[PDB]
Amino acid sequence: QSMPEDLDALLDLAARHGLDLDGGTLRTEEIGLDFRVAFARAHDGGDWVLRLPRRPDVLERAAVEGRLLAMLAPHLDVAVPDWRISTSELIAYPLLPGSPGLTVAADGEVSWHVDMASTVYARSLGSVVAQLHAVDAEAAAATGIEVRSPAQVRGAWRQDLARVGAEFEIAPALRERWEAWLADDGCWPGHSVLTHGELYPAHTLVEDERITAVLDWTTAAVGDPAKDLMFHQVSAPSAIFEVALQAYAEGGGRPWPGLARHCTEMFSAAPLGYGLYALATGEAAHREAAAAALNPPEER
Ligand SMILES: CC[C@H]1OC(=O)[C@H](C)[C@@H](O[C@H]2C[C@@](C)(OC)[C@@H](O)[C@H](C)O2)[C@H](C)[C@@H](O[C@@H]2O[C@H](C)C[C@H](N(C)C)[C@H]2O)[C@](C)(O)C[C@@H](C)CN(C)[C@H](C)[C@@H](O)[C@]1(C)O
Ligand SMILES: CC[C@H]1OC(=O)[C@H](C)[C@@H](O[C@H]2C[C@@](C)(OC)[C@@H](O)[C@H](C)O2)[C@H](C)[C@@H](O[C@@H]2O[C@H](C)C[C@H](N(C)C)[C@H]2O)[C@](C)(O)C[C@@H](C)CN(C)[C@H](C)[C@@H](O)[C@]1(C)O
Ligand SMILES: [Cl-]
Ligand SMILES: [Cl-]
Ligand SMILES: [Cl-]
Ligand SMILES: [Cl-]
Repeated sequence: QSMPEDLDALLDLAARHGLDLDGGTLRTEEIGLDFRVAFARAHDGGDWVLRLPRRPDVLERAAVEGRLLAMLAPHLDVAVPDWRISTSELIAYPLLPGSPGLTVAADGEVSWHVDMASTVYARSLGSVVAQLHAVDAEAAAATGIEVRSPAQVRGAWRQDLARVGAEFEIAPALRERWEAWLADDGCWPGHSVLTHGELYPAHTLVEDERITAVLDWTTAAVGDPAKDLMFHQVSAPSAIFEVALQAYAEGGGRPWPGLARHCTEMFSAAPLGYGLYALATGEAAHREAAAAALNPPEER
């Protein structure tokens, strides 16, 4: 990244919260829509991450995330951020060790740092997800995250299809696929767990193809266990997903026979998530992108 021109203001901000940084090491990532992010070494040599809230309206999501991280860290063997400073103007935590399993460059180039056909990653993922899914769901709920029963998990997808269908044209081929998914009792979970919600390699750190930390916990919710296995299911060979499922069950996870089927159908319903986002933002650019995903053009 880059050396910021407001170095002195950033050092003052950390200093007034008790964090003394070596300004020679300070770099910033400016691309986030909700936070400005800085990395620096402290005077005692430790590496730090700084998150600067851009607007007061991001503080609610940060407060929930902070409560989740505090209660979750004792229950996972892998690392999560340890917020030693959490205020309106600064969130700061030690840099977690390891390298991201997937990085995206400034021009949009995606680079993978672990292969989805790896048995090592498959077993590491299944182990971490079983530990996460074992976390006490009532203590999870007290943090403020959303909570959905198995009944509410299925009903939310049914409602979501209806709401998106009322505001967007949906190609019949996609609508019929998703209706058949929602009608297949074999796909759907019979129990709810604490989930991450976006567990793909960009939100992990890896060492020797094993997960050593999991990041970006804003999507966490009690609900469908498959959400945390679906990205592996759609990207890994089927025998490698089965290695992940075996490690998941070995850790106390309780998969069901149609779980892999469910994962692929669910991933295909991503255009409904785009539609929901557009309706939430109201921004014309998001509505246009969701509309193109919900009603793709014909082949030529
Ligand atoms: C290459 C030269 C630079 O040195 C560095 O950059 C290294 C990271 C490291 O310096 C190198 C190089 C060397 C040869 O010392 C110069 C070596 O003996 C020390 C141990 O690490 C220094 C000692 C860091 O401090 C050490 O950061 C480590 C990550 C952890 C370590 N400790 C806590 C375990 C800690 O002491 C420190 C945090 O910068 C100390 C800080 C108080 C003073 N710095 C601002 C000075 C001025 C540095 O700019 C430097 C000396 O000019
Ligand atoms: C698993 C790998 C893929 O990762 C995914 O599919 C995510 C789960 C997906 O997200 C999925 C799942 C879901 C539920 O988003 C959470 C759905 O709404 C969207 C449409 O697709 C991402 C996060 C979407 O980015 C999200 O777009 C949403 C509309 C809003 C959301 N944020 C702003 C709130 C934003 O992060 C996005 C539109 O794909 C980002 C886009 C710019 C870049 N993609 C094209 C990359 C290359 C992806 O294909 C991927 C990295 O290869
Ligand atoms: Cl951000
Ligand atoms: Cl939230
Ligand atoms: Cl191993
Ligand atoms: Cl869910």
